[PDB]
Amino acid sequence: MAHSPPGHHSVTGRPSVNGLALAEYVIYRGEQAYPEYLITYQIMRPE
Amino acid sequence: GTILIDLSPDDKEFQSVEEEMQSTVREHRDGGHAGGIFNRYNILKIQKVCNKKLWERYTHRRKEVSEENHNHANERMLFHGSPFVNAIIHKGFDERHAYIGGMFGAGIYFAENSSKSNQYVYGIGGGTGCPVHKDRSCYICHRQLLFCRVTLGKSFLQFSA
Ligand SMILES: O=c1cc(-c2cccc(O)c2)oc2ccccc12
Ligand SMILES: [Zn+2]
Repeated sequence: MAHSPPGHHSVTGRPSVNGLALAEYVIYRGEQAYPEYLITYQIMRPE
Repeated sequence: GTILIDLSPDDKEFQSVEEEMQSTVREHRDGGHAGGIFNRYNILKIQKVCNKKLWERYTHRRKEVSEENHNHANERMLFHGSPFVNAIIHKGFDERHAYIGGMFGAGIYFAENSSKSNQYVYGIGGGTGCPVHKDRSCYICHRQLLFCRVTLGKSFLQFSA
């Protein structure tokens, strides 16, 4: 993996085009995330 | 080290995780190519992931970040989707779950939109779709996402399209 920008712990990808998109985030250390829920699902065919 | 606990549909915790999953669906700019065409999910199961070693590894790092950032970890709950989720829940996030060609460099990526992580469940760009029908929009096959606790600390703000 790469490193964080110096003086920072993650990168925030702030959408500047798609007005409905929420943010995406990047960490450069596996220890900065815990996998808390496993969700099993099907996408549903719209009516 | 890992155990999975099923939540009842009657449990408020089931309900609030289902609501964050359902309410953060959006349309995507690929028209469904990567992740399929849908407005909502049929949630079949929600399991809580319990592993002591992986939890302590997380909280150790969270305190470090917090002390480098005026006691603020800047913690969020975010989605992650991949073909490696059954490995992540057992051994935790590392180098192998990075997105080497990701736009912010080779690190591990998370989304506020559940439907964004859904695009990565069968691989980058949705891969070749479900293993059984080879369909990126399969409505029959069971899919899995992670809903994760993530420490951001002082986040470098990248504006982007
Ligand atoms: O959930 C995600 C998984 C992945 C992903 C990408 C490559 C390899 C991988 O194992 C997961 O990428 C994302 C990018 C933006 C937002 C969320 C994700
Ligand atoms: Zn299928």
